[PDB]
Amino acid sequence: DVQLVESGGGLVKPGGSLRLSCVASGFTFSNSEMHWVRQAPGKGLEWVSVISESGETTHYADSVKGRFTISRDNANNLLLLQMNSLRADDTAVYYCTRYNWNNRVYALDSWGQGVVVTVSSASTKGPSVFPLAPSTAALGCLVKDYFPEPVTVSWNSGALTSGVHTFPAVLQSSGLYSLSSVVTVPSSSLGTQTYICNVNHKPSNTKVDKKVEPK
Amino acid sequence: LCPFGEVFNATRFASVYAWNRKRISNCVADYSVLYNSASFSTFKCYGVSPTKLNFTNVYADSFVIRGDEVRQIAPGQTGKIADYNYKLPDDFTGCVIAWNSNNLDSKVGGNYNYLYRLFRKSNLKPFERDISTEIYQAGSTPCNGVEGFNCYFPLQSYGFQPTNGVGYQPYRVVVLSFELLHAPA
Amino acid sequence: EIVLTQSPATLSLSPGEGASLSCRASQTVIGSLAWYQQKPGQAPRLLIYGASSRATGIPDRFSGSGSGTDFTLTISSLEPEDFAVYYCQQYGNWPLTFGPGTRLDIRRTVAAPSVFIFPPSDEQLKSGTASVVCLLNNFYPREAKVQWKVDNALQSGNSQESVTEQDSKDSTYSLSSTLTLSKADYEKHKVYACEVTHQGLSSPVTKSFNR
Ligand SMILES: *[C@@H]1O[C@H](CO)[C@@H](O[C@@H]2O[C@H](CO)[C@@H](O)[C@H](O)[C@H]2NC(C)=O)[C@H](O)[C@H]1NC(C)=O
Repeated sequence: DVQLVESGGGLVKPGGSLRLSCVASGFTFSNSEMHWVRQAPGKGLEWVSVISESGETTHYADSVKGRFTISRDNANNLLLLQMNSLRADDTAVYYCTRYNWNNRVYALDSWGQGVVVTVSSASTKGPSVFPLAPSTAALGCLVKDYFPEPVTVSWNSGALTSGVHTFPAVLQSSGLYSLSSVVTVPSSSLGTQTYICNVNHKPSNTKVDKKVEPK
Repeated sequence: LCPFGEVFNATRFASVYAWNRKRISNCVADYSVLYNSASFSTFKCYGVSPTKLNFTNVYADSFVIRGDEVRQIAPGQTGKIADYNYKLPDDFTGCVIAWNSNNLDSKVGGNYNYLYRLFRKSNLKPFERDISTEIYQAGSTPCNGVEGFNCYFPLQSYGFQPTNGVGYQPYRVVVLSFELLHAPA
Repeated sequence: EIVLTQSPATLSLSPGEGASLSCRASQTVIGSLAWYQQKPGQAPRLLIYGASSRATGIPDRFSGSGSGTDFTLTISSLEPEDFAVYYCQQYGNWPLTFGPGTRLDIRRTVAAPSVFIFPPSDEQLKSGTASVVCLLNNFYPREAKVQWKVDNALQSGNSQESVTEQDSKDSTYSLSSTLTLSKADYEKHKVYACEVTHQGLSSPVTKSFNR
């Protein structure tokens, strides 16, 4: 079975370097032209680089040429992308993919699972959880000023999911992430039913259970 | 001003076995501008840097190969192009420039106009140009003038299709050599 | 550089209908034109190559056609799993380029949003910053307009918006808009208002509070 497994992503400060790797299995790697393709958060696909089957021909997109280097080790079924002088623009999920022309499939045939690359000067910081109190009512939790992704949110330890909306995080000007999770509930249950939001931020070992009640 | 435009920006390029050579005399040349054209996949200089040249004769050889053979245009290199089509000297002082030309030298159904020499009796000497079309004798039987058992035509077509991979796409190559003699400039 | 444009940007259809998606190149595509489908959190999946060749295992309700500078992808009868993002892509010209993508969502009856406004918590104010949150709950279609008004003055530049994915059950969307301002600026004003314009509202709806 054809499989491409990627590794090597992580956090890097601006100007830093980072080496991504892709391991191939279930096909003749040495007979496969390979590409790196990236996708910034909330954006489309953008081609990064290509290397031929033998490794003797490579091509790059303009924005990464001279900063990135694609390479391969056909003996070890290995494809590599060395990224230097990284900037915020380079923040993206990076995919490894084969262009299967030798099998008359003239397109990006097989894809890896993708690996996250974040370029930021921010440091690890746990989120602060603030209550969006109610006054059918709506209540919620504001999970603010954390780094890096991700944060998980649940209500009543997973017992409450109906009417829950956990919004995608946004990247604020400060370089820290923020997020909101809300739930609509019957107004009658505001005084009797208890509503607790559980916020987990593993990168900082943060676990917060905040009870949301009318002010 | 040097006629570098009619070398690099020529509408058609020679086959590698019949590679072109333009001589360069007189002229004022800006090699940093040539570097800064910024449309080159390969710009490798041996024996001099592009920011140092700014001679008597300058030779600009131009041709087309496939991508994976661009590495063969280099001193001390080996392979079909280096051995039978275009050979660089070990003491080469100059530059090798290559850019992908899949948009120009490729067409749907295949472009078979670009040829290379597949067979030869011996390796090419540096800067040698062999345009012979004699049937190669690969066996004891004298070929006379036909092909067959151990009798082959010496030239083969590249077959450039647009959907080829990078290593099998057309690349246009210009090689600059800087020959100084006991002569003016 | 072959710039690929995809039209329309969004397509709202019911399951069982047909979808037609357009890709236009800024110059002739001499190589291969391909169509990919992408779901949230997954890698793109190859549907069509060579503008008309269907990839192995792809259901035959997917087809492609076209040439030169114009290509179309057709999904004959839409399945629930087909609501995703679709990209065209060209090979042969460098750089390799993708379209910006066409988003396919489920169409349903118009649903005006429920609007809620949330003042900053006193706990957050103790830290020196104030966040005001406006929630637009369970609306369709996704297009909606949110305007902040502080003491009857329209605000711009200090607001961030977030949108959920289309709901699996009722096919609605939810939106949040967060107005962030320093505690100093927050205590300088009294009336904080969120004004919502949406196809399901005959007149804009305002939710407000006094500090
Ligand atoms: C091939 O043609 C291009 C297009 O004119 C040349 O690029 C120009 O280069 C000069 C410097 O030599 C600049 O002043 C122009 O602004 C460039 N124009 C463009 C559109 O890029 C290129 O130099 C030519 N090739 C060679 C070897 O000279």
